[PDB]
Amino acid sequence: ELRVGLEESELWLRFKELTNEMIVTKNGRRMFPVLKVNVSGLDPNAMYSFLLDFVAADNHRWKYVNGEWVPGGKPEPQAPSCVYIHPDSPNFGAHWMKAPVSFSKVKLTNKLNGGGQIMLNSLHKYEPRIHIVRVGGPQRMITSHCFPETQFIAVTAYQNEEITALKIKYN
Ligand SMILES: C1CC(Cc2nc(C3CC3)no2)CCN1
Repeated sequence: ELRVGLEESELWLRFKELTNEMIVTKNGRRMFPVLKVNVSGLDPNAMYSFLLDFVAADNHRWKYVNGEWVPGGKPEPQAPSCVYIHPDSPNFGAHWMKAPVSFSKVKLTNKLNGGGQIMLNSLHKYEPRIHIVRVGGPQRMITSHCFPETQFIAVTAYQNEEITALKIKYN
């Protein structure tokens, strides 16, 4: 059976207990922590691409009100995010299983951009999700996995100073 695991869940859970925030810029900002995934149960000889997207966890705008994140009352439908292709893609199962798959180069933006960068809505809450796409073979297949531990709110600047502190302490 194909098994997908979060590397450094310990650390992600410290960010999650505070409500995690990720900066978005016009040019795009890399994530900290970086999403790293442990994968086993691939066919070492089969071909795969690793895709990353961000699900809008709810339909609301969030605001940091008197030291606490609170959702607005005017939900809007959220269009799905674009997909980031892991730059090692396409690659053999053996490649993907030999070390954690690290999405260190994805950049989060707030502006429709040349590409590479993934556009998010500021002050929305996101749940990172990967797709493992078996390619080249006759039987195309997709396995998807969400990472609740890695939920964050997209922000143009950190609201919760405890997040600011954690980000520096562990970088
Ligand atoms: C150029 C190359 C890239 C190749 C590609 N992979 C996929 C699916 C299997 C993951 N679709 O296209 C397309 C975007 N930029």
